Order: sequence, then structure tokens, then C-alpha cells
Amino acid sequence: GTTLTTRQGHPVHDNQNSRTVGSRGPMTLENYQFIEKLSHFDRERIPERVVHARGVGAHGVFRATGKVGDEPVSKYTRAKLFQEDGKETPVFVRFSTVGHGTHSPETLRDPRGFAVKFYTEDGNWDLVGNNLKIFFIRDALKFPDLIHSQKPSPTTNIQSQERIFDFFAGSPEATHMITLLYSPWGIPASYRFMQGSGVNTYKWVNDQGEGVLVKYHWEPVQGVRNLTQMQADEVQATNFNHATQDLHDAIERGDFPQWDLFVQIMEDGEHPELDFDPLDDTKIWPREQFPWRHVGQMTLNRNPENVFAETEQAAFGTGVLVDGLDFSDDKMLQGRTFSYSDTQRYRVGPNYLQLPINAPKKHVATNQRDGQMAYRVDTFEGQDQRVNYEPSLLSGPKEAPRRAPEHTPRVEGNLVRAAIERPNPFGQAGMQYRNFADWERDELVSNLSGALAGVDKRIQDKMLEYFTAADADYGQRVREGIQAKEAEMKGQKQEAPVYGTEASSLY
Amino acid sequence: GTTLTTRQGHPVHDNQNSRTVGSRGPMTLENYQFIEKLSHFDRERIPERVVHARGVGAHGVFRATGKVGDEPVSKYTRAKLFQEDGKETPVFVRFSTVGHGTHSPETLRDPRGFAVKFYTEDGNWDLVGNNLKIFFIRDALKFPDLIHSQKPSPTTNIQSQERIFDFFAGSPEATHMITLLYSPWGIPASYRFMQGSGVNTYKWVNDQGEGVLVKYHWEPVQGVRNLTQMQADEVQATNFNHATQDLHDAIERGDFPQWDLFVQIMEDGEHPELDFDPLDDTKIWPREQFPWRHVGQMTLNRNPENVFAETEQAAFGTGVLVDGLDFSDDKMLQGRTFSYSDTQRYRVGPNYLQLPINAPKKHVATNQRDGQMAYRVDTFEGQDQRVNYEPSLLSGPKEAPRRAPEHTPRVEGNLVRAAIERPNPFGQAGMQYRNFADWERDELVSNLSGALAGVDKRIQDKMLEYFTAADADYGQRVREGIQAKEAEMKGQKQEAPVYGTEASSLY
Amino acid sequence: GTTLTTRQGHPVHDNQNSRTVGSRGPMTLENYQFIEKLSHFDRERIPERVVHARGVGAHGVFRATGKVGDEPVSKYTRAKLFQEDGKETPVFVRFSTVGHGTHSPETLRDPRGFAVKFYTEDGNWDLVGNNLKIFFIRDALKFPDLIHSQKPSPTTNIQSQERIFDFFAGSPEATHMITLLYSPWGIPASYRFMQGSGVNTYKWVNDQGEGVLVKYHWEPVQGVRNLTQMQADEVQATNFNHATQDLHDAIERGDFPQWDLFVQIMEDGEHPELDFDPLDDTKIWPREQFPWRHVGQMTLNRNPENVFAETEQAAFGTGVLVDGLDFSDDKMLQGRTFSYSDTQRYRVGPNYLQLPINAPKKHVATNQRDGQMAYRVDTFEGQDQRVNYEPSLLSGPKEAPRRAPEHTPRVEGNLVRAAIERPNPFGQAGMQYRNFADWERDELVSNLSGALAGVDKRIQDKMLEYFTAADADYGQRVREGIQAKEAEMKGQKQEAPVYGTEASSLY
Amino acid sequence: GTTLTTRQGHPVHDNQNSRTVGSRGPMTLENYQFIEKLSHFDRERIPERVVHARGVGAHGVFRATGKVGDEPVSKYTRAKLFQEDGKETPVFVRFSTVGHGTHSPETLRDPRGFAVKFYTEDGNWDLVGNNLKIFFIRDALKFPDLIHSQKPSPTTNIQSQERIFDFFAGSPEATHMITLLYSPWGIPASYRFMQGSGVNTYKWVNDQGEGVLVKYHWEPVQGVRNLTQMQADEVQATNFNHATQDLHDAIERGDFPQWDLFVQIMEDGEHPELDFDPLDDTKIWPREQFPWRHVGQMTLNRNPENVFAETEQAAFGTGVLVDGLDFSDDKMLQGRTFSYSDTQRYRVGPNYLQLPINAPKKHVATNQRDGQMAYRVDTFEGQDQRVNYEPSLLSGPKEAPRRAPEHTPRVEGNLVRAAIERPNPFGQAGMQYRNFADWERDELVSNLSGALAGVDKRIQDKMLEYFTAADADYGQRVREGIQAKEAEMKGQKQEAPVYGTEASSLY
Ligand SMILES: [Cl-]
Ligand SMILES: [Cl-]
Ligand SMILES: [Cl-]
Ligand SMILES: [Cl-]
Ligand SMILES: [Cl-]
Ligand SMILES: [Cl-]
Ligand SMILES: [Cl-]
Ligand SMILES: [Cl-]
Ligand SMILES: [Cl-]
Ligand SMILES: [Cl-]
Ligand SMILES: [Cl-]
Ligand SMILES: [Cl-]
Repeated sequence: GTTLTTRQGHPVHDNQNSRTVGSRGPMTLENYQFIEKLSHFDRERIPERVVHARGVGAHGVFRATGKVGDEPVSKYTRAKLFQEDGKETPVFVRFSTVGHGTHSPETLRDPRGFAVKFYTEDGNWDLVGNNLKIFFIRDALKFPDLIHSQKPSPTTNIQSQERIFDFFAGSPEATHMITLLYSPWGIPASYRFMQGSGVNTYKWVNDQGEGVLVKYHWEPVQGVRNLTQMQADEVQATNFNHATQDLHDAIERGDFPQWDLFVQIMEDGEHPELDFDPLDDTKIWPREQFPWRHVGQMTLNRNPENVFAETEQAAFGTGVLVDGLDFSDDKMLQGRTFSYSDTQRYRVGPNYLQLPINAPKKHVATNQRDGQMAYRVDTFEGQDQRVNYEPSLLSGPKEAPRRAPEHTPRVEGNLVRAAIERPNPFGQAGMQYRNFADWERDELVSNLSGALAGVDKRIQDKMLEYFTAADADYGQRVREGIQAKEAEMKGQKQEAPVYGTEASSLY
Repeated sequence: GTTLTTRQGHPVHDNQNSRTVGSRGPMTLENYQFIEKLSHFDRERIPERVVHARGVGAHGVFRATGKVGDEPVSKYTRAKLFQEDGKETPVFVRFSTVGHGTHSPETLRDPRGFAVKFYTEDGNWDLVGNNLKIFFIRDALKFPDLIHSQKPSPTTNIQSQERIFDFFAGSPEATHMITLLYSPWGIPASYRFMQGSGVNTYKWVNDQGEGVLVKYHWEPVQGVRNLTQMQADEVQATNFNHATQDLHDAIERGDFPQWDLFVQIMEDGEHPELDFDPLDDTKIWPREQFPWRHVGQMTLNRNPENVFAETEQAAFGTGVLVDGLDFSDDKMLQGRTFSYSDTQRYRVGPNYLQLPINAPKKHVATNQRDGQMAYRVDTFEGQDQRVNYEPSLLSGPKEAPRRAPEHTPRVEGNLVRAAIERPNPFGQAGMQYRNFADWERDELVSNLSGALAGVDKRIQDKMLEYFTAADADYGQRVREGIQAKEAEMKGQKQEAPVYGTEASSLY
Repeated sequence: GTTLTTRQGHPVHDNQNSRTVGSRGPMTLENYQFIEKLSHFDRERIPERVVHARGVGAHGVFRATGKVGDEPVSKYTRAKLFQEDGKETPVFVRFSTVGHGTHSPETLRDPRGFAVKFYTEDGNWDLVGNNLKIFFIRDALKFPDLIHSQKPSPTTNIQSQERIFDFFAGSPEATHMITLLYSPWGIPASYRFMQGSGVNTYKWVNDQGEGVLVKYHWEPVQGVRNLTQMQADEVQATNFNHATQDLHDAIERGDFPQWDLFVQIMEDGEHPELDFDPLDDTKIWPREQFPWRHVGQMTLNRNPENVFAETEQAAFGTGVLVDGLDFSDDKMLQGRTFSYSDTQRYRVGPNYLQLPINAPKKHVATNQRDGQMAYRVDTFEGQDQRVNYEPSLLSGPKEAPRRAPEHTPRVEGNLVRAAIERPNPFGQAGMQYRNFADWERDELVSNLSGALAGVDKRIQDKMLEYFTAADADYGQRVREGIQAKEAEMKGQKQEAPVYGTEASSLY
Repeated sequence: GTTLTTRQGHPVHDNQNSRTVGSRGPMTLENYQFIEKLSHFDRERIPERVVHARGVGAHGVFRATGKVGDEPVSKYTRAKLFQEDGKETPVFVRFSTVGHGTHSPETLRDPRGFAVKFYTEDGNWDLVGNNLKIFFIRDALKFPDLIHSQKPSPTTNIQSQERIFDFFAGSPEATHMITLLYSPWGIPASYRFMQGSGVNTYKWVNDQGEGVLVKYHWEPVQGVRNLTQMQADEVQATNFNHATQDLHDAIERGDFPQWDLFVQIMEDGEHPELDFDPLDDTKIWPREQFPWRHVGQMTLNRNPENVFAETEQAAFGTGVLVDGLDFSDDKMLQGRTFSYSDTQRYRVGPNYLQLPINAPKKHVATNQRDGQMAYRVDTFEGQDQRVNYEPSLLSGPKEAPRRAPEHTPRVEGNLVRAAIERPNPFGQAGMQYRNFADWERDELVSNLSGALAGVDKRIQDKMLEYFTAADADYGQRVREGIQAKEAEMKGQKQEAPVYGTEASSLY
């Protein structure tokens, strides 16, 4: 029961010594125990996520209220997990950073990942969102460009603020994101004291087949706490895993984190009465115009018994929708859908949906076959095994009858490559700057000043142009901050940093 | 229960049409059903086995007699699967060719694979052998050289007899193998009417820790049938899957194939009284000097419900030995042990031993962790999960106490790269030529003559030298056969072959 | 210069013996030469193509005439490779079957692959087509269903006509394809005597940005030859590589195969004057209504120096278009575009476009970085290496200015999952049946009769219904053929086939 | 020249917008530019090294003196790169940590990697060593056990000192390593101010075939600087890439780091006059008994132009030896040799030795073929391409004639699994404790005290037993440190750490 074996089932008698010619002689190839043990060890590492590499997972449950806001949930969506009051749905959630790889400090400035996997009766639903309600760009084509500038340089393997704002200098749509990111909101204190949002615009489909535009929001019961740059540096001094440790230990002691699910519902259409496009993920929907409607509550109450098998292998996709949910023409959203399935086949495996953490908690009958590491076949009991196709007069799985009309929105336009007609990259950025608290603006100006100091002046002028366009005080305060820090830099001594205490050889 | 779903568990309502803008318009990225279905389809194929690609599998059982020959089995080995009379052990067997890839004709000239996986109580045991009792080479270093000459040319993608015997011209040790291969024995009629053997020399270890040299043999109850070149060409005309079809359909109708397991036991040592090395896998052990000892009987009685998941993903390794079995200093055998584990991590997967077909049918407790497509963790119930190492004062699996002395043979010599001192590459080759039946020799001479006709004369002279060294009649008959066929080739017309009936465009 | 080395550059002194303790002793781990050699050998095989696995490649050149038909080529397209008379463009072509894997007989019934890669000055252009002008299905969602029924059964690993027509019974749109496939046209005699076509509908864009619907055709100068089933069985008896051998040997002796490129141009639009949809790939365009227009001629004159490095690693994609070419709303075509890139990253590699055979023969400047086996970085001379994104004020590659208007067709409709309004699955099928020659119809009826004999009657009735709808005589002849063949089967006895000559053990 | 293109060579006109139906409509599959760009991006990440993931690389040169110490280098070795005075050999060096993954703080306690690749005329030579002269274990079978305890826990994803010393409690041979590791020597200030060593025992072979035991040492010209835990915490606060930054910035400004290569030569044999085994890698060779002999000097003077393509893809193996160098019976060394090639085929690729950074800078002629991402074939000019095997009468690469006798040491003994007869796990550990400086001992006791505080007492007692066996004062000081720190912990209150400043929702 507790006897050490090989994966072939061979009981191991000596886990200490290799088989050699003499006690101090050479190893022979008569060492299967050694081979198998090391063969598997050499291939433990799978490639990390191209983004959101550093993360932590937790199991939990979602409770529905049966209604959206103060009116029945059936009015806007027919998603089965929402229909009944008190209906519990098992979930797995992974929190994460964005920029740097695994085992990187969780005190770094970054958006935070907030992915929730709903194991519903209509299959799985992945809500792949972040902490901030918006994103840097509005077109998915710019994503590898954004990440490359955000990630460590291919020449130094270190993040560069110059490289970061170099891309921002040509991307005015990221202004609103920067205003949030370089504020204290760019470094959440922990995952428990953090907001969540689907960022992109989605759609809800009801019994009638009617669709409405939808925003998702996670509101923490624990409240919201942010980490200033001074505070972040202090934590990082002795702890580069503080956020992972915070979530795990809280669940371990019974202090279960909770989030309330809110939704913003909007009538389908262009809405020309707005100065912004509702399909722009660099835009928020004002609560005074589009109030938040309560849907349910999620509680995380169980830690993974194995980080790799569950959290690391967990795979989330925006296309993973259940009946009642649908896409919108958010160009960012539809772009995402492609990459998730694409990257997960490579990272987690060809049959990654057959893994316990990714597999749905219900019946599955597909004609999909084979693939590497195929653990099971999606046949049903009594099926003619030789039938792996549809249609078939002999056997095999059948289509599901429609119990509700499909959502068929009207789409008209020319096949073009053009930006949206209402960019407005400075509008909401200025609003958020003014609506900030004093200590939040101070942190924003301080961070931007320290970041843009020493950077190419062509970049500086363009960023100052963007900040000024959002708010005059915004632009002026950053400009003065830059001039001040560039002046102080000029009056020091930039010799190479000396580390450690001088020592002498022991031999 | 029979409703078609995605692997996310989403019930599919339309498996016929993609989601498009209009019934005849362009596809959108709002097609997760399409994406997932095709995403998995594009990665169905895993790399085929580098050798023995074409094959067929079958489940079965092995019954032990409790004795070896007419004396107790405990005298020579302490392998648990042999100790009790009537003791049944589940097995999975894969038959195969060698040279060409999957879906290649099973009527081709090749050695035949005969791999048996024993799911014993001491873990799994893989007996990876062939139909012929010997092999081409005596050193594993020559294996990629042998296979490259055997396999289709890198310039034509077609097998070449000139390339084949080009390598044989510099490899006199393959003479005995050629004598068998180009005889009718090179094309077994089917897998059911075929012999089996471990080819390499192994070792049996008893209760005392004493070791003896061992040869394995599978004797078919159905008898032995071979396929002549004329007969093989006739079958190939309408059936390139005849051997796979033969085994499957026989089990399907209840005609279960059976093999008796025989063993040849030899005292450990150099044995200088022999003209051949007992560790040379190009050598057989004469029955008159080393009689065959019955051990048990194997019956194959169940076909795989899925060829890919079971047969294709099946992984066999010569190092996979249970207690009571051990290696010998067969340089070919020890070389094999490395490649099997090496190639299976790449082909089947990093966690290929976690697959149902490869996993042992007992308890497994290892400190091995992670790897791609990790379906489970080798922990035991109640274990401290954070302990994945040995030794440990906290928890984790423990070593197994020795219930019998380990086999510790004496090894003396200089670390050298040298061939065995008793090569004798022509001895047994000549014996087998003379011991052949008339119709077997006729086929041998006919095949060699047709193969060596047109080949470079430097190769021909060297091969004729080898054949003559084995037997004077052997060499002379092949020489005359070559001269005859080269003369007949000279008197024809070698225009490019014309195929099919002339046709005309339909448009 | 000719000295055998390791891939580390180490001169090999002994390629015959492994390093062991004594000439007949055990191998040590002191064998890097052995390790590296077998380590690479164990991973020679990459996964075969999920479809069109068996194939052969050839290098060549394409000559443009500068005009389409009798009018300038610039009138309809601005593709640079067509503009000048006598303009030569390097090409690589791979011919292939469809159903079975590598090293499978080329005498089997299948559509034949005809993929051409154009190394133009505007980058690469892949024309991924077949010999037949149409395909089985009109929606890419059905592709894995089609292939699964076409491919060997997951229970027997053998193709089954019952499984094939089981899918066809629920797919009436495949009727026209079947009419061609089970005719002599289903087995081309060789690749040189074979037609080629893009099958799908494409678009040509000129200087004005105007688009026109387009069909591609390859007409062999050598003529067209088809292989009857009786002729195919005779060839298969002694040669399962006859088509591969035919192309290679012809090029080797100087007999270079040639194809003339024809195009069918059609005004963009719905075209309600047709009984078929021009975007349906199960439909041909009648020459009497849409004449074939000559474009150029292609000549294949060089064989690959390495089959694997060139032919096996070759990657073709329908999305790989140069300026002047574009997509259509062919639901089949757009579906293909997804799968090629998806499967090639897995099969050939993440950086497969960096391989010599797939890499363009011009300038390449991308912001794409890394990936496994990254051989080079897409930077230009003098570039700031730390800039791998766009836009950038510092450095990096810049966008290309538009020298011609982009094609922006009007698209209106509801986001639906619905079939085309003009299916007409039997129309052209019947016409082709009547337009057949007598020997072509006889072969068609003979093949269908032998295939549908013994098959479940539910399948038979549906197929007979489809054949009859195309043509009354068509249905009746097949019906009579089935009744006749099912009757002769009833007067047989289905015992297990006996193979080979009885033999006796040699030991 | 600077125009942005696809990897197909297609000039990109719009790198900002995806192709959609209308400026704000859905994406179509008519987006190859989008597809290819994201398809490659989704697969940028390769699996990180299972150990030494975090690292930095640098190009350089090595100058030989032509002699070892004060006597000719030819006396002990015939390695070509050492024979001539002033002989320069191109090198690539990668420095690294051990425990945590990529982008992990370089201020962490760990051994430091020091891998050097020599591009010699006899091929490549990899000297894969660390900064410390010894290692934790003496048998490679314990390596995955060691790393698992050292690496973050599978339940918390955080390193645990309890898990670390849990393994050490059952591994007394790691005592000497711990004495160094928890001293200031466990955190080198930077890579430039750091020693290097091959750790394992190697062999040098001369013109006579005579072999001698060998230790390698890298002595930094810049001197040696270590980083205390207090100093490390201060650096980690604002910089987790300080060591990577230090090496890069130094080379960039012209301050090239230099190391002198020293060797320790010892007569081959058991050497019964020692209280330790010279093949034990947990043992150093006393300079007073075995003086350091100068060999040459290495200078690093060029930074990688691409971190991934060069540093990340760099592959080092202990088996990669040139003529004149050889193995010893160091059970640790021979174990390593297996794992490097095994893990690098998986990590870097099947053809990783074909990559520019790993490929030798000389002639390469192998019979190795294929493998994924095969960029070239190892054929020579004029070779018959169809010959990919040895021997061959037709063509192909030939063996190299021996210009010097091979080293063939005598090996006698029984095939056993047993530890060395002279373990002595506390001897040198105690000596190093006394030879330490006061500030070095203080740091050692301080680190051990803080680490073992709160840990299971069974572990504590075993470690205290090990420390005491090395030195009585050693054990007592740690014991007092533990008692003191466990007492101050008892006078605390272990509430959950509170992070960040309280904030409020912005919406
Ligand atoms: Cl709070
Ligand atoms: Cl899957
Ligand atoms: Cl399916
Ligand atoms: Cl039925
Ligand atoms: Cl018989
Ligand atoms: Cl495994
Ligand atoms: Cl283990
Ligand atoms: Cl315990
Ligand atoms: Cl690529
Ligand atoms: Cl790009
Ligand atoms: Cl390689
Ligand atoms: Cl080789």
C-alpha cells in the first residue's frame, strides 16, 4: 500500500544506489529503475502559458438567485445554471498575472487574471476575464504586438518601460488602460481583495431567441485593496509568492473568499446616442446609464491537492459557452476565441479536454477520435464502435432537438479592414482621472513620471499628448514629474551597481 | 444518453452547417463547435513507430504450469507469474512487420514483431521479440544503419535491394538472418500460424539469487505456415491487410489462437566449448544440446474495441522486467533497453505508462510527478501530498524489503570497443541451408537471385563470398541464378511501364 | 570531408562496437556516440498528415503568358506572377492519395492530391487542390465525419464500404462525387496522366479592387489515363509505389511532366439564373457557359534530394494567397483555411515556415518571435533588436503602403446555421452519368454494385434513391447489380481464407 | 527591406485591423494574416529547463597556454584546443540558478550554474558545472528526489525549508553541500564575481592512451563576492533580475568578465591512502595535496542578439567530449550524461544540434536523418544521397582512422547496487566549517537556525546529528539558534498578513 514502485508496478528495493560494476564502478544499461525515473523527470515541464504564466487555482461553487437584478433571469437568458434559486454549480477558478513567467514576483505591475470555469448541466462555461474592466487594445490583431512590448526585451530579458510606452505612443486607445494600470489599481494587494470582469462584451439569449449585450462583473465580499509601488517593493523584498500564499492559506484556515456576480444588460444595436462603442473593450459602461444587476454569488472553498495536475493544466476559452450565452461583434472577443483552443492543444495537450480538471461533469458523446494520450473514447454504452461519424443509419450519436429558437442577428456591411467609427481614446480616460481620489492620482503621476524618465523624447511627447487630451491637469502633472526626475537623474553618478560583501576563495 | 455533444459537454443542435453571415455567406469566428471539432481532428495522428509501424493487437491470458520442463520452475526463476499451476496472467500482444509504415502491405518480406505484455502481480513484463530466433546484427550501434538500408530510400521513398545488400556486404554477421529472411520463412502466412522468440539472451533468477542464461520461444498450436513470394504477390493483389484481418476475424468467430511458451536454460558463463557466443543474437541454441523446456500457454481471445487507444498506443520495453527476470550481457539487448523508453516518451507521450493499455493492473506508488497530460498522481490514500521524494521522515512511499538475494554476477574486463572473440558469421548459416527442405532452398536461391540481379558487382561478389563461406552449394546456386537473371534482363526492353486505359477529359 | 562524425562534430573512430566492460561485457553509460545516434533515430518519425499521408513531391517552374484567354491578365487580377509574358515562377508540387496512411498502395480508390506552392515576389501562393473538380461535401463541418467513414474502421483498421456509404446515405450532396469516384476516374493511372483543380471557388482582384469568381484547372500535356479496378489489382500485386515510382523515374530520365493552367472567370454575385450555387464545391461550371481560359504552363523537372526534408515537410494552405488573389464565401474554402495552419504547427512544427521548403524566396520581416526550433530571427540589417512590435517610434518593420484598393464586397444577412438555398445534389450527377462513355458507366455500376452488396439495406435504399434521382437508368442498373451480386454471395460459403504453404519448425 | 511581411512573404498593408463584415462587425475566416500571426504567437513558449530554468548567456573566447601548470599540456591530455600557446577557442556560456523557474529572483539561495560550450576543431565540448565544487548527492538516482524537495511544494507552489531538510535528514552525504549552501556562498553577488567548477571527476587522455583523474576550476579575475541574506532581501525589493542585468550591462560597456581555467590532476586508481573517494562529487581535492594547475583563460565579450534563439535554446551535455577527454567512474557523472540528451530532445527539439547555437563550427557528416524541423541533411558534396548507412561499398561517410590509442581502463567487480566504501559524509564538512571566516560561520548558523525553526523535530535531530558529527561547535550553535528562534516564534501570534491600502470601487 505504501511500497515504492516503478510506474510499471515493479516494487523498488533500492532507491538509493544505481546498478554498477562494483560499488564504485561504472553504471550499466541494466538500470531500468534509473532510466524510467529520470526519463519521466526530464519531461516534467510543459511550456508555460504565453501570457498569465504565474497563477494559483481554487475549487468552489456558484449559487444562482434565479433572477437578474429584481426581475426573472429567464427574461434575458435561458442559461440553465441561472434558472433556479439556490442552484449550485461547481466551479474552478485560476487567478494570475500577465507579463512575466512562472515563479515571477506577484508584486509586479500587471492586469490580473480572473478565469472561472462553470461545470454546468449544459456543459462547461469559461468566463475568461481580468480584474480591470477594460484592456489595452480594441483589436486582437495587436495582441502579440502588445505582449511583446509588455514582456521582457529579447536583448536583455528584462522589462523596459521605454519599450512599453513605445507601443503606447502609437496606440492612443490604451490611454484609459494606462490610467488604471499605473494607478494603485495596477497592483491588487491580493486575489481575495480584488474585482473581476469579463472585460469583453457578450450576449444573453432567452427563450425567444432574443439577444442583449452583456458585461460581467465580480464584486469581492472581502472588499478591495490595492498595493502601492512603495508597499509592493516592501513585500517583494521577502516574498515573491505573496498572492498565491494569501489565497491558499485563507482557504486552508476556513476563510473562504466570496464574489458576487453582477451583469450589465444593454439592448442590441449600434446605439448612436453614445460617444463610445459598446463593443469597444477599452470602454466601460457607466453605472448611472447601465446599472449593475445581481445574478449570483461564488465561493471558493477548496485548494488543489496537486498544483500541476489541476491549476497548471487548467484550460479556459472564451468560445466555451453554454446554451443561453453567445458572442458579440466585439472584435477583441472573437479574436480571443481562436487563440485559446489553438494554444491549449500545444500547451496542455491534443486531448486536454479529457483531463479531469478540464472535462465536463456530465455525459459526453462525440465522434472525435484518437490524438496523443487518448485516455478514453467518447462512445456510449451499446454503440456500434465502428461508427464514428454523423449522420449514420447504423448507429452513433444524434443531433439535439432545438427546444428554443437560435439567435440569428442581422449583419450588414462591406468586408473591410477598418477601425470602429467611434474610437474616443481619451474620453473615459479623463473621466477616470478626475473621478480618482487624491492619493490615487498622486500614485498615477508618480509612476508615470518615474517610468517615462530617460525614455526617448518622441515617445514622451506622444504620451504627454495623450494624457493632456484626457485631462489638462493629467498631462501637466506628468510633464513636471518627468522634468523633475530627469533633472535629478542628471545630478547623480550612474556607476555599475555593486552587490554583496567582498569575499575570498576557500581553496 | 445518445445526444451528440462537444467535448465541453455542449449538446450539438446542428452538426451539418457552420455559422455564417447568411446561408451562403462567410464563416465567422463565432464557431466554437466547428473549431473544437476540427482542432482535435487536425491532431489525431501521432508519429508512427520508427520500426514495426504496421501492426495488430489482441487481448489474452497466460497460464503457467508451475514447472519448467519436468522440474519445478522455482529451481531457475522466482518470477511470481510462473510459480503456481494454472495461474492465469492477463496479457496484451501486438504483432507487426518491420520495414514499412502503417497501412503498408502485410505480404512484404520482413521479420515479424511478437510483443507480449504480461500484467503480473510484480508489475508489468514486456517480452519484446520477433518471429525469427535471430537478428541481422549483434551490436545495437548498427541498428539505425541496418534500418536505413532496410527502409525506403531517402531519394525514391521505395525499398531497394541494392541498398539492402550494400549494408549486408559489410556486415557478414547478417548472413544467418538473410538465409532465413529470403527463405519462405521471411513471409509468414499469418500471425496465428507463426512462431515467436525473444531473440536476445536473458537471465532467470531464483530464490538463491542464482542466474542462468535464457532463450524464449513461442510455439503456435495452429502450426506454422509460410507465404512464398508467388503466393504473397497473389494475396497482395486484392488484400494489403490480410494478416490483420486474419487475426481479428479468427478471434471474432471464436477461433482463439494459442502459443506454448518454451525456454532454453543455460549455465551462466563464457562457455569456451562452443564455436559461438551464447550472447550473440545472430546465433541459435541447438535443441540437441539445449532442449526446449515447456513453461506455459498463452491464448488470445479478445479484440480491441479501439485500435488506436489500445494497439497503437501500446508500448513495449525490454527493460520492463519483474523480479525473477534479469538482463544478460547481450550487447544487443542492453542497447535495446535505452531506445524503447526513449522513443515512447516522444511517440505515445511523457506519461504513456498512465494509459490504460500500458498501466499495470495493480498498486502504483511513485514520487514521479507532472509531465504533459498527467491524468493522475501516484500518491496513496492518506499520504502527505507535499512529500514527493525519498527518503522522508514525514511521509511518502518506502523501499521494499528484499525477500531474496539480488543477482550480482562478476564482471571483469577492460573498457573497450571491440567485437566478440567468436563471431563465426557463416557457421550456423550453412547448417540452416543444408537442414532446409528442397522447396525452402529453391525459394531462397530464387529470391536472392532476383534481388541481387542488377546490383553493383562489388556487392554481389561480397555476398557470394558470404554465401559460399556458409555452404559451397549455397554460393554456387545463387551465382548461377544471378547470371541467369542478369542475362534475361539484358535481352528485353526496359521502357517506362504504361498504366491504365487511355481516357479523355469530361469537360 | 567524408569522415563520419557525430552531430557534435566528433570524428567517429568506431561505428561498429559499443563501449563495454570487455569485448563481451555489459554496456556502460560512457557511450555518448551510441546515445546521440539512437536518441535522434528514436525520433525520426513525425506524425503523418491526417489526410493525404501517402505522397510524392517534385520541384519545377511555372511560365505565365501575361494574359488570360485572349485578353490581358491584368483585366481580372493584379497578381504579379501573371503580369509578364514568359515570367517564370519557381514551384513545388506534391501529389497524393487521401484515405490511407504512408506507404499505402497507390492503386487504391481515392481522390488524388494536387498541391502547388508558388514562390512569387509577393510571397508564397498555395493552390491546394485535387484531380477531381468537385468534393464530397459542401460544408467543412462535415469533413471529420467524411474522413472517419472513408478511413479504416477503428475496430478493424480496414476500410469498409458499408461505413463509407453509411455516411453517404445521409449526405445526398456527395452523389456527384460518387459518380466520379467509383468511375474509372477514381483511380488515375499515374500522377503525370492526371488532371488538377482548385475545386473551391476563389476570387481575382484587379487594379480597381474589382473581384470575380474563379475556378482553377490543371490540364496535363501528357494526356489523361485512368486505371480500372481489374487493372489496379494487377498492379497492386507487385507494386504498391507505382505512382511515386512513375513520377520520379520520368523526371530522372528527362521526361518532364507538364500542365497547362486554365481559369474559369465569373462575375461576382448570387447569379439567380443558375440551378446551382457557384460557391458550391460539389458543382462544376459548364464550359459551354463558362469557357476555360488559358493562363500558363507548369513544368516539373527536378526530384527532391531528400524525400523527408522536402516532400514530407511541405506545408500547403488555402489561406496562403498573394496580392491579387482573395477568398470567396465558399463555406468549404474558408473552413479549410483554418485547418491547414492548425495542423501544420503540430505536424511540421511551430516554425515550419522557417524551413527551406516552406520558406519564401524573398524578403521576410516579421515581429514574430521564438517557437520551438527557431533557426533565425525575422529582423533586418541595422534594426534595433529590442523592437519586436508595431507600431514603434524607435525601429522595427513598417506597414506597406497600398498601391491598389482592397477588395471590399458587400455582405448582408443574418448570423445563421443553414444550408444553401440551391442544394440540387442530383442535377450534375445525372448529367455526368449520361455524358460518360460506355466503358466508364460499366465500371461505375460494377464498382457500386460490388460495394453496396451485403451492406445494410437502409443504406442501399437511400443510395439507390440518390442514384435514381440523378438518372432513372443509373438507379436501376445499380439495383440490378446489387441483386445479382447479393445472389451470388448467397450461393457461397464464407469460411476463413487459408494463406500460405504449410511448413514445419526448423528447431 | 524594412517592410512588414508575413512569414509567407506577404507584404502587410494593415497591421492594425482584422478583416470584418463592416468596421464594427464580426471577424471572418478570411483572415490569414491574423491566423498565422496568432498561430505562431500561441506557441512561442517552449518548456523551461527542469532545472536551471532562470539564466543568462554570453559569447566569448578561450585562450590556451599550451601547458598545464609548469609542464606541457600534452603530457596529460591530447585535447587539440589546449596544445598550442595562444590558441583561441570560441565559447558560449550560460549562468543560472537551480531551484525556481524562469523570471524567478536571482537573489534566491541556490547553487549557480556555470555551463561552457567549447567549439573546438574536434567538435564541441560541454563543461557543465556549477559555482560550488561539490553537490548534494553522490548518486544520480537521487536527483529527482533532491530536486523535488528543493523545488516548490506541489500543494502550495512555494519552497519549504521543512521539505528541503526532510530529504537532507535521510541524506547525510549532503552535509558538506549544506555547509557551503547556507553560508554566504549560497548566494553569489553576481555571475562576474563567482567561481566555477566541473564538480564531477573527469579523465584526461594523452598520446599514450594513459588516463588521469581531473577536476576543473574557474577562477574569476574580477574576484569573488557573496551576498548575505540581509543584503539579498534589499536587492530583491526592487530587482529580481540583478544578476542577469549585471552581466549584460558589463559586457555592453566593455567591462568583459574573465576566468582562469585550473585543473587538478590525479593518478588513476582507487587511492587507499585517502579517507574519501576521489570519484565522490561531495568531496573536494585539498590543494595542499593536489595543487591547482593553470590551463588557460576565458573572456566573455559579446551579448546574445536574441535571448531565446541563443541562450534559451542552448543545450549542454556532460557526454559531449572531444578526443583527449573521457569519463570517470563517477556514478553521478555517468548518470548526468543520460539525462541531458534525454531532456534536450524534448525541450529544445529532436534536431536541437542543428540549431546555430548548438551546432559545431566545423565539418559534420552523419547518417542521422529526419526528425521534426529538419533544416538540413548531414551529407557531403558529391555523396550518393541514397546511402545513409555504414558500412557501404557505394558511398556515405567513413570512419576516422585512430591517430592515438583509446583509453581502456581495467574494470573488475560484481554487478551490484551498493554505496561507495568510503562515504565519510561529515569529514570535509567539519573542516570547511572551521576554515570559514567568522562572518561566514555567523551567516551559516543564522540561515540554518531560521530554516530549521518550526520544522518537525525528527528532521531537526537528524540534521543536528549531522552537524555535530562534522563539528561539535557546529551542532551546538545551530541547536542554540533553533531553541532561540522557536522561542521567539512562541511569543508571536500567527495571523494572516495584511497587504496593501484599502480602496473603493470606481464604478
Ligand atoms: Cl479590507
Ligand atoms: Cl480534447
Ligand atoms: Cl463530433
Ligand atoms: Cl440501426
Ligand atoms: Cl496448418
Ligand atoms: Cl509515465
Ligand atoms: Cl520514484
Ligand atoms: Cl510521520
Ligand atoms: Cl512559422
Ligand atoms: Cl508580425
Ligand atoms: Cl540533432
Ligand atoms: Cl551516424
